[PDB]
Amino acid sequence: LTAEEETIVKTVHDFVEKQVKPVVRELEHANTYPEELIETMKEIGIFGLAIPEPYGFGAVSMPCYVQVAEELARGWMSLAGAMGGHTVVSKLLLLFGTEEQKQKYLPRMATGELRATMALTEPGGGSDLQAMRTVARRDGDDYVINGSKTWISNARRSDLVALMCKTDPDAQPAHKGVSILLVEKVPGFDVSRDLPKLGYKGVESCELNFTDARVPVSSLLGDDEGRGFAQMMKGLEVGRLQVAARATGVARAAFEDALRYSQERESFGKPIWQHQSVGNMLADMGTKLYAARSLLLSAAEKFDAGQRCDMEAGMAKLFASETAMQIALDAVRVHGGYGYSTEYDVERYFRDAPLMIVGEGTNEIQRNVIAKQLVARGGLDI
Amino acid sequence: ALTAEEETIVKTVHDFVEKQVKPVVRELEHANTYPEELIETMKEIGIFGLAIPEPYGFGAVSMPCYVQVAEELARGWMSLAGAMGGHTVVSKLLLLFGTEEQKQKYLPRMATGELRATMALTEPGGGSDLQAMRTVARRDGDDYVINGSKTWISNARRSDLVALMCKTDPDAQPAHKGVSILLVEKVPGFDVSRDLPKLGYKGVESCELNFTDARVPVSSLLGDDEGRGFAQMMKGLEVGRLQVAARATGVARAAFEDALRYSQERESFGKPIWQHQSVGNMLADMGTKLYAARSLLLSAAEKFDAGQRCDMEAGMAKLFASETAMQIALDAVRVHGGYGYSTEYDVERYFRDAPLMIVGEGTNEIQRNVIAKQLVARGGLDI
Amino acid sequence: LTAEEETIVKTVHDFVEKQVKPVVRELEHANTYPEELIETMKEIGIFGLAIPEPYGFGAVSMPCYVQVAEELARGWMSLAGAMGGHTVVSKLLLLFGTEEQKQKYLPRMATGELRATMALTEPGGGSDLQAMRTVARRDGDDYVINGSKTWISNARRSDLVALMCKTDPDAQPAHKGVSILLVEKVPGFDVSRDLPKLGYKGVESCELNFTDARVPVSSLLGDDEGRGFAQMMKGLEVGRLQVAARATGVARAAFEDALRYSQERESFGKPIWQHQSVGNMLADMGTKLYAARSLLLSAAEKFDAGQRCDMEAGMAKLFASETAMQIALDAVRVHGGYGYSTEYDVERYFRDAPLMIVGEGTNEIQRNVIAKQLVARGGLDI
Amino acid sequence: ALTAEEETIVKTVHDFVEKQVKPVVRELEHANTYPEELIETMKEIGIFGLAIPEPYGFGAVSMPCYVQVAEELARGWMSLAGAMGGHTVVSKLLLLFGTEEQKQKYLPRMATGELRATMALTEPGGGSDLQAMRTVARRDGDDYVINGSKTWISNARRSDLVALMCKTDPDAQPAHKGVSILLVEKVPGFDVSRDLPKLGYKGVESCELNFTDARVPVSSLLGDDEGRGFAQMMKGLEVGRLQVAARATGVARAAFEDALRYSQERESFGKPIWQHQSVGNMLADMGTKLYAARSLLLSAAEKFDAGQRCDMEAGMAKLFASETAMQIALDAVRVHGGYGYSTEYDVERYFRDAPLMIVGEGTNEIQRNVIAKQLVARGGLDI
Ligand SMILES: Cc1cc2c(cc1C)N(C[C@H](O)[C@H](O)[C@H](O)COP(=O)(O)OP(=O)(O)OC[C@H]1O[C@@H](n3cnc4c(N)ncnc43)[C@H](O)[C@@H]1O)c1[nH]c(=O)[nH]c(=O)c1N2
Ligand SMILES: Cc1cc2c(cc1C)N(C[C@H](O)[C@H](O)[C@H](O)COP(=O)(O)OP(=O)(O)OC[C@H]1O[C@@H](n3cnc4c(N)ncnc43)[C@H](O)[C@@H]1O)c1[nH]c(=O)[nH]c(=O)c1N2
Ligand SMILES: Cc1cc2c(cc1C)N(C[C@H](O)[C@H](O)[C@H](O)COP(=O)(O)OP(=O)(O)OC[C@H]1O[C@@H](n3cnc4c(N)ncnc43)[C@H](O)[C@@H]1O)c1[nH]c(=O)[nH]c(=O)c1N2
Ligand SMILES: Cc1cc2c(cc1C)N(C[C@H](O)[C@H](O)[C@H](O)COP(=O)(O)OP(=O)(O)OC[C@H]1O[C@@H](n3cnc4c(N)ncnc43)[C@H](O)[C@@H]1O)c1[nH]c(=O)[nH]c(=O)c1N2
Repeated sequence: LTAEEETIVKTVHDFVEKQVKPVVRELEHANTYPEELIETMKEIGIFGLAIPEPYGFGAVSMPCYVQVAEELARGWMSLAGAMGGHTVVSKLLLLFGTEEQKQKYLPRMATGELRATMALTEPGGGSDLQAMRTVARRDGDDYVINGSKTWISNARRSDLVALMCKTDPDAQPAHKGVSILLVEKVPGFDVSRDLPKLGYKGVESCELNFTDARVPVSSLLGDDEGRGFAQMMKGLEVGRLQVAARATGVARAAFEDALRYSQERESFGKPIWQHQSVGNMLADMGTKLYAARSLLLSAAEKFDAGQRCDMEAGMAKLFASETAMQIALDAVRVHGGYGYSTEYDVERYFRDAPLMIVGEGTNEIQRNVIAKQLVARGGLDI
Repeated sequence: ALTAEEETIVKTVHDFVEKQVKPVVRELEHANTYPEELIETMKEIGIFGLAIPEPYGFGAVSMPCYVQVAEELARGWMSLAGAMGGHTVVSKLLLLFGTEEQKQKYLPRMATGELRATMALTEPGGGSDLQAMRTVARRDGDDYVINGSKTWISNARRSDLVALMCKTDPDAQPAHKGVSILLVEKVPGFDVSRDLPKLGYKGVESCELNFTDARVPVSSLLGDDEGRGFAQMMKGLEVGRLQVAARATGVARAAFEDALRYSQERESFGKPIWQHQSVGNMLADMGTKLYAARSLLLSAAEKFDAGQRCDMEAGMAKLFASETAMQIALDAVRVHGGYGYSTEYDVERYFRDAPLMIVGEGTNEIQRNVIAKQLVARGGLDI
Repeated sequence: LTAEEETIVKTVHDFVEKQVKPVVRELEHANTYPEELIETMKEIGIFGLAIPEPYGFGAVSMPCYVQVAEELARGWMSLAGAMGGHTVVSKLLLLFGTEEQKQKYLPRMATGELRATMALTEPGGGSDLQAMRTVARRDGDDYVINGSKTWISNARRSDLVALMCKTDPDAQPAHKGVSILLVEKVPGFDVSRDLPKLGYKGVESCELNFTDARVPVSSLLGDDEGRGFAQMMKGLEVGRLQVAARATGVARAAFEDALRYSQERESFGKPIWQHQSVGNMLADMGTKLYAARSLLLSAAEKFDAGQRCDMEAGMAKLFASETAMQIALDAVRVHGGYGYSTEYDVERYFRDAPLMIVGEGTNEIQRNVIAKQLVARGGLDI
Repeated sequence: ALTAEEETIVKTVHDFVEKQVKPVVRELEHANTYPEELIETMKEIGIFGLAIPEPYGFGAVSMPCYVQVAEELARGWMSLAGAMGGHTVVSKLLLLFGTEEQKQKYLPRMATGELRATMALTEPGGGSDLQAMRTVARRDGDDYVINGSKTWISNARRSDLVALMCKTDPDAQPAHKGVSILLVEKVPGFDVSRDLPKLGYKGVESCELNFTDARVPVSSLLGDDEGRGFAQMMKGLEVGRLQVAARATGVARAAFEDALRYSQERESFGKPIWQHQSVGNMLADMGTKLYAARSLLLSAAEKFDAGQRCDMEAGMAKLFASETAMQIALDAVRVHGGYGYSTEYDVERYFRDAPLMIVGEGTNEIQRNVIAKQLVARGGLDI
């Protein structure tokens, strides 16, 4: 990384060590929205990491970005979650947005004055998006939106929502009917309920209801209707990389606590790491985490070099997310009974890890996508 | 075969779980509310007397029946099985090792649940390395004077008899011959100090205990001789490991049932999700492992009951079932997709409860050590 | 088990200890057909374990049967393989055969004078049997058979082959066109080639070619054409149980060698089992093997009690077969470098284990079948 | 970035594998035939001089290039990478620790393959517990007199220089300071006793060595001082672990390629088998793990080359890649169904070769022990 990029990663690490870690336990326990921490994140530039001049201060490299996201997640997964969707919307705007849209939204998004999130998932399905029921019917110079979404993260605090919806529910082929609309908080758009979650606490995830919600037709992302799927798929290069960084972040936290505790707790006359059963866990955890970060960093470099990286980003997400779950459980084992205590942090990492497996696209879907990609590519890029 | 009465008790407990436990468990468990009404119904059912024969109680069910009762309870809510586990182990220790006076003093009120008991072994400085324990009981006239501390003691507040493993001779040679078990009532100097906040196993309290100059009569000693605490506990761990294995198969049954049901209710891409191989494969693996774990458990319970050696088999049951329940709990979350993460669904609770049987009822690392040594002592499996 | 059944299991165990184990290494290495050992197996009654009076001495209980098969496999998997298909054909004859067929074949099968095997698999597919190309066209009082099978075990030494084939390739629905024929070694039926295998050595597995091979129409198993699938599916209750017993057998052998070696080999001043890394493997191996046998024995009892046991038999096969593979590799680990030497037996168990995973129906298919069964049943039988 | 010449060498080795190795490997490997022609072509290519710089040889490639060459070789046939592994490690030990005389005596003929070297550490009594080794070298005038035995020594017959770890002072205090490495030629008393029959790694011999009153000059000592054998070997194990990791990723690449190709050629139930999720999922998991393992390997190779600490990272690469190759090899067998079991297909060979990198190049149990200790010494990962 360049010195400027190294400095950014260090500022975030120091932010996590000095500001996040002292307060996270109490806030996460009470499901308190971390306003002060988020505000500091806006000040250091977290909400503009993908936004270049003239709209923002500059788009850091993807290797820098994943390190930032990892550092945040290592302190508290929810903080990285607070900017994940926002970064994806940023990227979608840059790739596909009109000049007017980019100009309208990107400058305030970069400071975090305006936050954005992604609304794809419907109550009837998050995987089978083609079956979605949310429609956007053209009426004069407006779309009239009727439907619902759920599990939408940061939905209350985000005043721009990238809504995947059916601009033509009767299109043939059906993919021509699906678009992305950039939807502000207009009448008829209700953020109807906060959903109670195992982990990812502090950040709200919500049901959305649209009852004849009118938005200008200029809300369309890009010039053409029916590009929503192709657009999303490109968005997922960044999405999958950030989720993977979230997972290596949670894994780092759990591994660090486990390794530290194994030196401080003794049994049968020695530090517990010197029992092979515990040392073996530490060796496996560290080795898999090194593999996971190595893969992540490799995928990020491919992204940065402008090479095809869609499969690689997916593999990063699959591997890191499964790895973080394994590491989290083993960190609990290393603490013995104290692993089960809410006065230690490992139980929280254990609660947080599944989010990246089931709640950021599923890993079953991710495997299906990787298999298709392997066949298309003919193997790994070696 | 289970006797008539034994089949009936299992059914009664299943019905209690379906009609009384399941409709209130979310609210109680989420609020960490002590389930006083549910536990009282368990007392009436006879749950606290399952190992207590006549003349003290209304009959000791077979071990295969006992594990099925524990499994049914845990299927509804792991914590309700936890409520009676240590009590059962103490019941057994009294029968195996107690004087006639002790058995008569405690077992009749234990069988009804009027008196509850728990086991206190774990110290803040270690639950595995018990030889290093600091709790001491020193003879002074016809009392023991107890000083020290224990922690993670389940049901310590609601239990008014505690089987306390402590050093009656800290200078013993060999050192393991200095450890005994005392049956300690709630005497002056015995403080039940605080409820420890936990990931799961909610509703049931686990506590730190502090003993300051706590006087009990020397008749509190379990058995006639000091220095047999470890031997006695080993024998108690046969019951303990089987009951923990049953907790784990019960939690597994609950997670698996929910996942299988959900996989038929939820559809994607035009069909019930079980018909996608990625999901159907998880169900097949879950169901297959669960069948393996219950088969192992029931085999070990029958060996216990046939009077055959079952110490290794009980540890195997605990190890296999607890690891299996954790695997099944996670996969049940996966089957639910995003809803697996919601506390309005039950699979997140099983996921939070499953690690308890792995790290908090003796650890699985210690359990493998014990099994390796037993395999060598035995020369392999009993075949 | 009854005393008679205990005695049978003991006779086989003693046969394995006294006769098999001294010679297996040299024979298996050279792919030598174990004629003497097979002949002894005929003499002790292995080929009539499922054949009742009046045709044979008696059908042992399924719990007895799985213990016999396990004992054989523990000495050498190939020996249990030599009687597996034969037992299934025995069972198919008893369940579905005419009185004439049963009388013709079962008495000689019970002594092993006549051996039988199952021929389902085609070169084009062993899983997708409905797509099979082998046809049996009626011409007068004969079927004329044209096609091919492959991976047919014991095909040279078996003079009766239960051939799944299409008696009506145009049937609608297509399952009405599939039958089982009991085919003797007639002209036009070539056992064309022996296939070289990783393990399962000593026993031949062959390609079969049928070129206008004529058999009497009385060769049909049962009175009706188009019952082949339903018949096979019933045959697989016994098939899956025997394969599961083969796996627990190989697992017992590998575990026993590993446990023994861990007491006899020392490093850093002590027997290697006392290193937790090795002890942990032994504990896991023993525990999983106990689970596997417990499940197997439970499924066998259900079979014997006449309760539905099809899912259970499949679960037994899946679990035991995966377990034996895991145990075999770990037995190799326990031996260190000597695990890799062909002068020790663990490499052979390692080569043999995959057979039960890929070569006795696949475990992927087995999982699909179990999922369907779980949905049909509504869960486990508890 | 790889230099021009470095990219070219990798391509040359890939082409050699595709055109020369693959068409003959089955017949040779099945017959345990020493691949003399293939190895001779490897000599001409420069394979035996990859770590030997000027003035001794035509240049030491970077470590990232080296691992890619080793991986390409192993992809074709694990045994061909094995043929040059120990030779590379000895090359490095000579460069790090040898006198000018030793370097000049051996490295020029080593670089061409005219002289081959191997490492002899493992004893019949143990390959892990090397401190317990029985091979001794006792000074007598200006000779060492060597007595003892080694086993599993790869390429012992074809290699005419053996780096022998032995006790120059069996009474040393501390005991580890009695162990040295001697560069031993094929002298009277040094018997290469027999080729050990193996599950895989065929074509290349592994042998028992027996030393009886075997005299070598004292100048055979690697370095100026006795008692540094363990320290020197640790340094050599950086190269050794990286090369073994590369063998494992190479074998994995071969198994994965075959499985992916087969999954497109074979159809069932109306489609290419990859389109059944059970198969596609295996491919996704295989490809994902392989990518992880190669990423880790290349990261560790770059650290080596940047002069950064890489001792833990090399062990991690070996552990992860070897376990990954075994998993991928089995799943490739599964993908082929029954044909996976046929010796007319190649996946059975990868399956037989993969355990070598787990149990026979230091064990993975020892490797985890080493990694745990390193993690503690370091305080975690280098991040
Ligand atoms: C909610 C709840 C409820 C209860 C309990 C726990 C919890 C969490 N337990 C306490 C429980 O039995 C205890 O946690 C375990 O004995 C493990 O103890 P430590 O936490 O001290 O692990 P400890 O500090 O011993 O071990 C930490 C880690 O090192 C490992 N380790 C330690 N020594 C080792 C060795 N020699 N070899 C290999 N690995 C080794 C452990 O396996 C673990 O991974 C208890 N107790 C009680 O007495 N009565 C009760 O009612 C309950 N109930
Ligand atoms: C806390 C939190 C936060 C968020 C989100 C979730 C959660 C829990 N998500 C929603 C998330 O992406 C969603 O849960 C997943 O897409 C999975 O969707 P379903 O729950 O609908 O699984 P679904 O019902 O699709 O699947 C259920 C199970 O079946 C499997 N399955 C389904 N179809 C299959 C197939 N064809 N093949 C194989 N297996 C198949 C799945 O893998 C899963 O195991 C979200 N969404 C969003 O739009 N914006 C957001 O901000 C967030 N944030
Ligand atoms: C084909 C082939 C080729 C070669 C070699 C092997 C093979 C099979 N090796 C030998 C190889 O390095 C050796 O096998 C390993 O060092 C393991 O040694 P043992 O077989 O003596 O295992 P050992 O007897 O040390 O161990 C047996 C089991 O116990 C475990 N164990 C032992 N001590 C332990 C501890 N303290 N803690 C935890 N677990 C422990 C091991 O991990 C293993 O599971 C070799 N050598 C050489 O010098 N030069 C060469 O060229 C080759 N090449
Ligand atoms: C040594 C030996 C001995 C015997 C046999 C094999 C071998 C190797 N078998 C044949 C064996 O039963 C056969 O190999 C299996 O049925 C698998 O068949 P294919 O190899 O055709 O796999 P196939 O080509 O069907 O499958 C290839 C891969 O795709 C997977 N797959 C295929 N369809 C799928 C689907 N719908 N969903 C998910 N995954 C799917 C498979 O699981 C496998 O991983 C046999 N047969 C016989 O009739 N008589 C005998 O005596 C013997 N004995």
